[PDB]
Amino acid sequence: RECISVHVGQAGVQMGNACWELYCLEHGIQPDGQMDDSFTTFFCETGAGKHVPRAVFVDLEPTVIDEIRNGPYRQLFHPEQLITGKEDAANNYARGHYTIGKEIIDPVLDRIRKLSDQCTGLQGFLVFHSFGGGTGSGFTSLLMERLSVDYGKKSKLEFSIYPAPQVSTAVVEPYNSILTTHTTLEHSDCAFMVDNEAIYDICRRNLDIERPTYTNLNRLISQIVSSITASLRFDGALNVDLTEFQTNLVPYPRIHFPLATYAPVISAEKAYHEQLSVAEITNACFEPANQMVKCDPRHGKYMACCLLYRGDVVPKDVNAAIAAIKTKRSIQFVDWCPTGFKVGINYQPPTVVPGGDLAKVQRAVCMLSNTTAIAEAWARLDHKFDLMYAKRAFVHWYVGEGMEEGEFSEAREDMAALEKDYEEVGI
Amino acid sequence: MREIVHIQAGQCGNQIGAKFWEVISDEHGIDPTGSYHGDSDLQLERINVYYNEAAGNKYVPRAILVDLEPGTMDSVRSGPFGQIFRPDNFVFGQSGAGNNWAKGHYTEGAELVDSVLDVVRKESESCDCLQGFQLTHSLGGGTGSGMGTLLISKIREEYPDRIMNTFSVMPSPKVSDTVVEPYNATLSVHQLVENTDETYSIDNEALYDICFRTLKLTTPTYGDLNHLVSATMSGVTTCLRFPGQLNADLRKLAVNMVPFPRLHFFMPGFAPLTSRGSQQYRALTVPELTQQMFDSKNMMAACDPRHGRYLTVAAIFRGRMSMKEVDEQMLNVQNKNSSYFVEWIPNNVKTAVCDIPPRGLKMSATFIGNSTAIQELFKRISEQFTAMFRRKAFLHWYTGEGMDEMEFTEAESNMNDLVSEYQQYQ
Amino acid sequence: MREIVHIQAGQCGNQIGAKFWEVISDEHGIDPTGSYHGDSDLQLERINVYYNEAAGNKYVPRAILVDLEPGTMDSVRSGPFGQIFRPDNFVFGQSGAGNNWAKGHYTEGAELVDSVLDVVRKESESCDCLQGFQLTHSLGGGTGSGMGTLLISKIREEYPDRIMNTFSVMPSPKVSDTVVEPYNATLSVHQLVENTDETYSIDNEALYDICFRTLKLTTPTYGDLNHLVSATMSGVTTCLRFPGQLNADLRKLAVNMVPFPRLHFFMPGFAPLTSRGSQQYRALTVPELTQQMFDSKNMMAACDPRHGRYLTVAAIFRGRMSMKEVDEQMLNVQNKNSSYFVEWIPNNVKTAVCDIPPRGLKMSATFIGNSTAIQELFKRISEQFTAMFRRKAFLHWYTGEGMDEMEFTEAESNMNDLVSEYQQYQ
Amino acid sequence: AECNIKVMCRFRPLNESEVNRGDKYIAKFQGEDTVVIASKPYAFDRVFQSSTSQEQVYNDCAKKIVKDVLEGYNGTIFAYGQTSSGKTHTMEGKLHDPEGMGIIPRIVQDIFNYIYSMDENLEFHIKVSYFEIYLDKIRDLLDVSKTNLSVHEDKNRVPYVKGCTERFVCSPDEVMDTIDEGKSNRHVAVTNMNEHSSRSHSIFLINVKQENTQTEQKLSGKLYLVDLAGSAKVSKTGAEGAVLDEAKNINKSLSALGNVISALAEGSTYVPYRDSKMTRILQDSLGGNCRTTIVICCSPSSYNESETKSTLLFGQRAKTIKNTV
Ligand SMILES: Nc1nc2c(ncn2[C@@H]2O[C@H](COP(=O)(O)CP(=O)(O)OP(=O)(O)O)[C@@H](O)[C@H]2O)c(=O)[nH]1
Ligand SMILES: Nc1nc2c(ncn2[C@@H]2O[C@H](COP(=O)(O)CP(=O)(O)OP(=O)(O)O)[C@@H](O)[C@H]2O)c(=O)[nH]1
Ligand SMILES: Nc1nc2c(ncn2[C@@H]2O[C@H](COP(=O)(O)OP(=O)(O)OP(=O)(O)O)[C@@H](O)[C@H]2O)c(=O)[nH]1
Ligand SMILES: Nc1ncnc2c1ncn2[C@@H]1O[C@H](COP(=O)(O)OP(=O)(O)OP(=O)(O)O)[C@@H](O)[C@H]1O
Repeated sequence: RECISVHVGQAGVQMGNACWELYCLEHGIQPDGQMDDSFTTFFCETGAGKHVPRAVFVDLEPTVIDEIRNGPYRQLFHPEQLITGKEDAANNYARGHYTIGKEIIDPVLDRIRKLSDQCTGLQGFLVFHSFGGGTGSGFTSLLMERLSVDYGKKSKLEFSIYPAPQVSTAVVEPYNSILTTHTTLEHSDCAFMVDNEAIYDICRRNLDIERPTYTNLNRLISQIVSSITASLRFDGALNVDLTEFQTNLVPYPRIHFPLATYAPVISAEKAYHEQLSVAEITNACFEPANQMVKCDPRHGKYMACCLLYRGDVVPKDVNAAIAAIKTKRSIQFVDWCPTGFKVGINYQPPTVVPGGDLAKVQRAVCMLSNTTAIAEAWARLDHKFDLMYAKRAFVHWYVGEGMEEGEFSEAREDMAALEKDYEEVGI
Repeated sequence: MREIVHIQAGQCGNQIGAKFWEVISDEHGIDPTGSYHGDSDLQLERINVYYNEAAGNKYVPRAILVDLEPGTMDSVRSGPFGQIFRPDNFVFGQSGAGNNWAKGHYTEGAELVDSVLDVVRKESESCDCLQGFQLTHSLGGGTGSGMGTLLISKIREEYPDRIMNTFSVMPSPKVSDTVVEPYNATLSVHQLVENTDETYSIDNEALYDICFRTLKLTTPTYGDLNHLVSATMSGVTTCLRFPGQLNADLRKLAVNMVPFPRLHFFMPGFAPLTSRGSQQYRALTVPELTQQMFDSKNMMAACDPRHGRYLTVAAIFRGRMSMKEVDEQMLNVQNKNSSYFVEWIPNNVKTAVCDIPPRGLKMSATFIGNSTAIQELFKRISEQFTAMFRRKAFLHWYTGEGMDEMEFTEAESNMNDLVSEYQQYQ
Repeated sequence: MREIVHIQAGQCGNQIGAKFWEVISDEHGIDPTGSYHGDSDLQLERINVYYNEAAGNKYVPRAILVDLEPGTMDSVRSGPFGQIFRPDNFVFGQSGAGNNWAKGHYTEGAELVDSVLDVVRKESESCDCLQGFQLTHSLGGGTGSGMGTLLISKIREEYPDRIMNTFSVMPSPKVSDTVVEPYNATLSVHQLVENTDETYSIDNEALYDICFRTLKLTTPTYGDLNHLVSATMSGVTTCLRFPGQLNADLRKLAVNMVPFPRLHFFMPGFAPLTSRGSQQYRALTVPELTQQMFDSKNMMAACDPRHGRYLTVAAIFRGRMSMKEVDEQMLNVQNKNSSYFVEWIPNNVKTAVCDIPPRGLKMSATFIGNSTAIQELFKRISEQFTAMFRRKAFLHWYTGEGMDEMEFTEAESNMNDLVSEYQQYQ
Repeated sequence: AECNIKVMCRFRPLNESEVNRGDKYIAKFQGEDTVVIASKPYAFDRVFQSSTSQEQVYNDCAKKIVKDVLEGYNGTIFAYGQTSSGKTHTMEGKLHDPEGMGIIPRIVQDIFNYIYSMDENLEFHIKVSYFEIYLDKIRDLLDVSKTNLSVHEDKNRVPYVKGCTERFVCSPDEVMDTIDEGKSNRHVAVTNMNEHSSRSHSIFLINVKQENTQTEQKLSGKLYLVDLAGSAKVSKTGAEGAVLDEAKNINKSLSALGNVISALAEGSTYVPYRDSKMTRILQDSLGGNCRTTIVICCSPSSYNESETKSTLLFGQRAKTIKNTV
């Protein structure tokens, strides 16, 4: 059992630098490249007393790549795997897909082929990017389309950072997100999502960090993506694999948008005063403001829900906790899936980074759940897109790259097809 | 990796260009002789983005100084950082233009433009992969507007795909040190509106207005004015000169700020702008900086933004800071002032930050704004041109070089068009 | 948390405002340079309620000094605590008002009021959550009554929900250092009676009357008068600057003292007031303090309360003390003197105490009283205005600024109305 | 004073690349004025079916335009659509054949045939020009030396070309000769969708100046014949290398005039003609003293259903436009 990953954009490599430092300290891998069947999923055996991750950080702009080469984690990652481009995507879906995308996929696509040939138990793929930019939108759809036609049957665990409702980093991110989702709607099996102001709200209230940064945001994100793959690494009472995320969460092949959340988030001084059990954290993850997306779950209905625990959590009190969620009428489940619960447990507990913002806890939980609540966000993104599309704003840059007005209409109607599917399935 | 070819045209362009290499040399820690004496290793990470490597660990700048008056080069060469430039790049004529756009564009420029194209071709092919062109000129005069705008046309013909960036100072009616400003102004914007992808509209009176209120210099010279505008030149190209948590290249700034091919005339700004007698009484936290960035009186253009609506704005921060306080300041600044922002765009702000601030300051940022208030400058410039053109005043000197009066009318046709273009989106 | 924006208008307002920051700086233990050198940790608990944090552990005050005479700021800036204030807050004109309400309200104030509104907006948005405005002015003169009352009207328009507190000194017939006092007085109370929620009526002759009997200073200056009135400014805002067993915010004082929207003109007082030659012969226990608080001659207003009836009174104590002796003193003080208290209210007294007394004193309190005896001041002020207005004396200077004589009559209509309002409840 | 721009449509038969893939014939016609596509009517002035020959399209569309441009007004005809829609065959065709020849030789032949029918005293001065906008440069095809021309304004602020090779012509056969050598110099590339893919916009001008000797009344009319390229998708064409640069400049132009039609349809204030320099040529056609007639071409295959629907609604936005004639 093994799995490979590729990181795209500033959002990907910043999570890439933050997640692989977490994976190395879990398995006792020192940052100099060296220290049985626990690290074989992500890390390889480089002859004798040396390891290499199964990672390929790709990015067109070279500032992030050489910083990793001149960073602290020099000897861990392969120097050849750290791919760098020549010219930035420049916040454009077309530029990272046709001009700069086509001339760099050929080094990239053949690399993941031979990097998979040395492996034998490749379960699937997981990517890291953000559709708010150019390289995260154009190049990501290109490679994911280029490998889906080759492999197809293997899974694809997308991790995209969508823009917030009112907070935003760019101005043309509806154009970047609406075009790349036209290709991602059919090829991606599942895609977990993260938001900007929502994750700031997590560390503001519970973790009381009044001045956080992206370095702190990626740590708890690393706890999420490391905890979902913690079942295949360490032994568990109920082992789950990456293929469970396709069967239990995707009721229809074109409705493949779960939410993401994590608990318990608690500081050092607050950890010793707050009680740690499954009952209080089971209510915390279902709390609406404790999610990683500004979206009201009370408005919609949960299509499916998955739970994955860590640490010394016995199966008694965890089953009594979810039974209290069923009779709690604050949230409402859809009639099309009454038994929409997938429980998981791993024995290895949540770790802690030296000097990190999160505290050590003897147990944790991460919930991924499909719901019809995210239709209003697509309505919001589609609504604001019509305001700029009516004035033809920021269009001359895309057609200057090689595109036209036609596929903008395809990107509009394809999201319009998604809304009528979300209101139909939500009946 | 993504080299930028610098080209200093005109008298003022050589001054701010000379100050531009001065202020960034302290950031990279380069001696005036050309050797490195810095402290950080990241200064050498992206020293090639502006400089070229040479023997003895010497770094010559990729600057091309062009001017039709040899006395200007003697002052730049005899400056503090005058010896670091390449002697071969100092190409220049002998006879000045005398504040005539026709002389520096048709006759006096045409004899020298064959000499400068072979020089910039050397710096272009010598690099690994060129990104764009960072030019400095003035819309007034003949050598800045005539010859500086000419090579913009030739570089567009040779390199139509690269970015054409211009830091251009422009005249105003309150402060006017030249009689032929509106004729030179209206002829220059005809070329800048069609060829260049991005331009920064800097008004000279606002350089004096900002130094009274915030900086309160009692004896300001032109060198003090060059310092604050050259900081903006360092802010726009900070993301590729040093690493950052959210890098924005010059092309990444273009797509967010240039919603239409003609509407690319920006309005720069910079902060912190505080005197020495009031530095201790100010907090370097970002909310005190954000209110100064979007302030109506902080920018280096005299157009008041409250009389119009912002089309799109960008703020490139510098220094280690918290992103939540940075991002949330962009929320309340636009929603509380929704009248001064267009409703047909959901988010007008573009964010960017770097981990390496300027030397001597821990927190700083640069304000970049494309607003519809800039048409007020095009209004007064157009009325000054139409007031002098309607009786053919000061045109017989231009006809001596073979220039036709229809080109002045064609420049006048472009003036009201771009004025009406900004009025469409307000 | 509940910040208070200070605004020093007029000459006297700058003096008592300068003394106000002086006396509280010793309580918080702030150096004149701006650094902290105190002893208690509670001083930093609520230092942000008046000051703003800055680099180097320096605390700049949130003071906005406004005046139409630049010589006043030179004396305040060159004072003991003059260097701690922000230089940007020192906004001021050049030409004085010359004791004319029309000049400082219509012409001389209107050119500067655009400049001060952008300054107070900076201090208002920079805070976490503003509570109110602590203003100091004088009803005499033109810059205090004209421009000071003007921005009260503008702040009411922008912040109608916040508290508008004013420590206003007012003239009297026995001591009158200005001829145009009743004209400036009657025009100022027209704005204070409608806009402000609370006001402290301080009479200048009572500042001299209290220093003869109790303090017996042989050579009193204006600085000695500023010390006793500034202590009252510290007493009103003690509950939110330090913890206490029964905290009363400025809004909590307003609802108890302002029974009707117009009847909010208070009568301050302070104790202990004892000379150095009689300090050893006095007991600091509360009954000797309580009889001094409600004394007819202790207050800083010349209106004798025995000629009327108290509408409502508040006493904010300071220092560690016993509550039974405090509360029981409020019982016998009102029932023994039931003729001097209204029978249509069962309890006129409001209690409050703090655990942190002033430096150098273990027991202290401030007397705050809304009494119907204040109409005697409005009687004599109205008769002085009607005596000069009935033949249009000293009005032609006001008409030069475009002011109408009907506004003087409208101010006269407000004067007899509030006089009759106090007479209704006596 | 005001005349509506005539909007006509034409569908073609399925070419060799579409019938072997198995595309369905979705083109459904209802009379002459309107066409039904996916149960959606689209009203036009005249819709041409697949069986419409070359001569039938010319007599229906551009027959009266020859009379209008000779009366004293201006004329302009251009074709909008996607690649392989049949724009080149409609206008160019095969020039040397009587039947297979397109519109632009038929326009030439009708002008000279009309002059022979007129009296001898009407003296005609016809001068021809031919250039193309390729890689954002106006390269002349009549002369190979100059590769970029300027666009200057005339007396009434109407933009037009300067420096171009204005060949004074006498006989109609000479006009056929300069058209043949011009098309031979045309940079025609090969792609998967069309071997004869015109990768740029060929503008052909016929500046017909005329004056009567008796009345001494001078008249002129600018007759623009524009044959634009196709707004093709990169995934369908499979473009790579130099052809990508050719796709950029054509897509800027069709998107630029797409803003002009939407600006003129919704009735904007500024009407941004100055987005692309190709749009600067078509100012007098859309907002001048001209009688414009747009003829959109589309394919009946199901594989190009999205781009063809965009072309029809683009035609609907063109119906609400009026000239200042
Ligand atoms: N902020 C600064 N502005 C300057 C400086 N020098 C000139 N100027 C301003 O720019 C205006 C015109 O720019 P120039 O001095 O360069 C005139 P130019 O050299 O281009 O033509 P000629 O000298 O006649 O050959 C000028 O009138 C000033 O208002 C300077 O050093 N700093
Ligand atoms: N208790 C104090 N009273 C003062 C002091 N200075 C002045 N005054 C009294 O206040 C009266 C008027 O107040 P001001 O001195 O401020 C006159 P203002 O500055 O507002 O107008 P102009 O000076 O004409 O511009 C004045 O006649 C005094 O009776 C002082 O320092 N302390
Ligand atoms: N949460 C989080 N988001 C990030 C981080 N870094 C980048 N992003 C996201 O990335 C978005 C910008 O898109 P990018 O793909 O990173 O753009 P870029 O890397 O600057 O490259 P260009 O698009 O060419 O300008 C922002 O809106 C962020 O939300 C990060 O470290 N943490
Ligand atoms: N109406 C029609 N009837 C029959 N055949 C046609 C028709 N239109 C086009 N064709 C065929 O298509 C071939 C080439 O098509 P054409 O070059 O016109 O495509 P196009 O879309 O105009 O290309 P471009 O994108 O360069 O404009 C011709 O050789 C011709 O046989």
